[PDB]
Amino acid sequence: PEHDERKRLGLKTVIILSSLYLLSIWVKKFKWAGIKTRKFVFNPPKPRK
Amino acid sequence: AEVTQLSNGIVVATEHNPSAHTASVGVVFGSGAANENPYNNGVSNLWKNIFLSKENSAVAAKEGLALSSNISRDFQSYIVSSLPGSTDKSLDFLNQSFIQQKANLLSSSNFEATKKSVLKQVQDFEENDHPNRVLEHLHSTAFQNTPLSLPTRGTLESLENLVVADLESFANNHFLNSNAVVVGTGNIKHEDLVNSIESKNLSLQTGTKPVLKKKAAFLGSEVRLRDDTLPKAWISLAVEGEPVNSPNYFVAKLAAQIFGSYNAFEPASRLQGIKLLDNIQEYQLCDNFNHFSLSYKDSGLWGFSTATRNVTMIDDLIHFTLKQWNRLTISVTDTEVERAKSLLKLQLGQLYESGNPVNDANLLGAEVLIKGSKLSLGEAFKKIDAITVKDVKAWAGKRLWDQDIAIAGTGQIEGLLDYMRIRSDMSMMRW
Ligand SMILES: CCCCCCCCCCCCCCC(=O)O[C@H](COC(=O)CCCCCCCCCCCC)COP(=O)(O)O
Repeated sequence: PEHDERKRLGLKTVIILSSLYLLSIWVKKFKWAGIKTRKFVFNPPKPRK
Repeated sequence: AEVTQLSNGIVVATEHNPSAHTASVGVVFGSGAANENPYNNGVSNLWKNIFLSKENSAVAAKEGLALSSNISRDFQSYIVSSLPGSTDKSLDFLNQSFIQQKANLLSSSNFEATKKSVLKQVQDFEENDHPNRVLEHLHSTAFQNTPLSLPTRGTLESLENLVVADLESFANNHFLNSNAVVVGTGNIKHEDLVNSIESKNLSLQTGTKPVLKKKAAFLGSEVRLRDDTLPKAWISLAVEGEPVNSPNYFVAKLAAQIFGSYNAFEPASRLQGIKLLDNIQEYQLCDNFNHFSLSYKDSGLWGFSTATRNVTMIDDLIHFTLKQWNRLTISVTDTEVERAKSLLKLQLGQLYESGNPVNDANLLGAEVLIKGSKLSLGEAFKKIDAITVKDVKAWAGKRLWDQDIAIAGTGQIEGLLDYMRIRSDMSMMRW
């Protein structure tokens, strides 16, 4: 007997949670931009330490 | 203590002071290390040296004349110092072998002995002078791919690929008549210098130097040079600042005096009226710090520089300092503005009213090249007294509240966190 009520609250939950899942992918890639573009150079030290 | 400019085609500035015992005469050019490309870098550092080379300075010591020079960004200088009844011999030394017959200084044996002395100054600088080679990397990472980032000494491989053909190529384009100011400070009248210059027809030829393709631009970045065999950690950090002839010039200098400088081993330094010193001294987070406000004709840099030996609590020293910067926007008090007014007038007075006429010749030559005339100490004191609390909060919310930073460090900097954990500290999130 809950069948028509169930599919109407399933509409509100899926729309909300899909727009929260898409925004978390954008937010993660902005805060992770400095680590993916970090660089590294090696010059060997002069050897009598 | 009044300044006098008089252009007969050549700008001649002079501040007389008849209570001095010496007198300086030199020429200051308006092209510095920010007028070079990355292949002739540090070529002005080889023009200072060969002016101070041993065969050139032996000739000056036979008449009682001392030589001095200085290479920076936006200007260079070549000063000749003497006794106040002997300034006509000072012009004749600048005229010969620097202006007119400047060919015998650029020999093959005098150049080769000089270059291998400049090659060992920059090599000892790169291994020993840690608070000054970190501040150089702060200019190198904040203005990258832009004129304002080349080091004033040059680098070790840009100095090795430098031949004698490169120096006259630099002098032909930059030591011109309109890019030049002739200064004289100390015990010397303004009119005896002007007549003695135009007693001959001292001049130069062309003018209209090259016109500086790329402008200056700030970029948020960081550079890390970790060295685990050094016993300390050195760190600098800054934001964009106020340039020369900016309307917030004295307002940015007053803000750095609010936080000032510190030395942990001086007892009177630990008693200053700085609110940051309550958190520092509880666990002894550093050895020293100092706040600065650099300014050029393009932009500026506002920040601080530290050196610590507590290598496991580095992230608390950065956290507590950047939290106090937030208070300039939201909750700065009126007794902190009045304390920094008195200390700024004392710091400006000891730089512009010292006893060295060589020091006052680099200061006078820069302000006449970039503005045409000098600003008095009475007019600068009148401007500092008229700053309010509202002007500091209007400057701070524009320049430091939620803005990008530039970081540089060396030593045991493993405890220094990455960029976004430091970048988020530029807004308190309590306003
Ligand atoms: C502590 C319990 C955690 C539950 C985990 C959720 C697992 C997903 C299954 C969905 C069941 C939840 C029922 C929601 C519902 O019926 O609301 C429905 C529709 O409302 C919604 O869409 C709510 C979206 C649910 C997303 C929750 C956001 C996560 C933020 C933290 C939440 C935990 C503190 C009720 O609608 P109405 O009360 O306005 O009439």
